[PDB]
Amino acid sequence: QYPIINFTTAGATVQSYTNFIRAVRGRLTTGADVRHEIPVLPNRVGLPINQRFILVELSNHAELSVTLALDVTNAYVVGYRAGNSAYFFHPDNQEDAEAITHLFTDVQNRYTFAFGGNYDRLEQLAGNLRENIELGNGPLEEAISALYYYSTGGTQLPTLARSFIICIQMISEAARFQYIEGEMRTRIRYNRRSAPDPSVITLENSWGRLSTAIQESNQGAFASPIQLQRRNGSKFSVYDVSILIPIIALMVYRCAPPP
Ligand SMILES: O=C(O)[C@H]1O[C@@H](Oc2cc3oc(-c4ccccc4)cc(=O)c3c(O)c2O)[C@H](O)[C@@H](O)[C@@H]1O
Repeated sequence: QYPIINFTTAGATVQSYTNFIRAVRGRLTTGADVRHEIPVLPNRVGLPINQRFILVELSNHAELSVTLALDVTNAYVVGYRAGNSAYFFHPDNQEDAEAITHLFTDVQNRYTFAFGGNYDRLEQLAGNLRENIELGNGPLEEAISALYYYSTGGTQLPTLARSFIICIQMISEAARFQYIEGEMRTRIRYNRRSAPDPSVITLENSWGRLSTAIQESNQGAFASPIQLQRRNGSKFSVYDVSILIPIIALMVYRCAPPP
C-alpha cells in the first residue's frame, strides 16, 4: 500500500539515476510547502500513517533485490526488506515504533536492530568513517548484495553498516541535496567510485541546521551564517538562502511558515 520507486544499479547511467532521484523527491513531497523555492517535507505531526513512508526497491547486476523504507518526514531510511525478512533501525520515539509496524506487514520474519540509523552509530559499526567509504555505482551494487545476504546470514555486521552508509548517502542525501545528487551522477557518469569529500560530509552534517536557518530566515537572510566546507576542506560562510537554492532540494519541517 506504500508507494514504490524502482531502481537498478546494473547498467545505471546519469539519466536513469537522475530519474530515480527525481521520482524519489516526487514521492516525498506535495507536501506542497515550498519556502524560498525549496520544498519542505511534511510535518510528521498530524501526518496520517498511510502517508508516512515510501518504498525504494533496489535490484542489482546479481539479480538481487532489497526494498528500503524511507520516512517521508526526513527522507531517511528506517529499515529494509530482503526476501522473507524485514529489518528496522531501533526507533527513538514511541510514535516511530508505532509507525513502522505498518511496514512490510506480510513478511515472515521481522527484526529490530539494537542500533539506530545515524552516521555515528553506523561509522563505528563499520570501523570506517564516511570519508573513508567509497561511493558510486560499484559500492551501491555491492551494498545491495550485502543487504540481501544478511537476511541469509552471509553478511558481517560491519559490512552491513558500510552498506547502510552507502545507501543512505546515495538515496536519502541525494534526494535532499541536488549537490549530492550531482556528486553521485558524476561518479556514475565516469564509473569511478570515491569517498565523499568534505563538501559532501558537511552538507550531510548540516541538513537540520540548514533547514532551520532557511525557514527562520528574515526574507531569506540568515541572522547568523552557517559554516560549510569546500571540496578542499577550506570553510566558507553561508549568509543567505539564495546560494543554497541549487544545493538543497528538500528541507525537514521546522515550525509553520510565517504568513
Ligand atoms: O538550530 C537550533 O538552534 C536548535 O534547533 C533544534 O532543532 C530544532 C529547532 C527548531 O526551531 C524552531 C524555531 C526557532 C525560532 C523561532 C521559531 C521556530 C522551530 C522548530 O520546529 C525546530 C525544530 O523542529 C528543531 O528540531 C535543535 O534541537 C537544537 O540542537 C538546535 O540548537
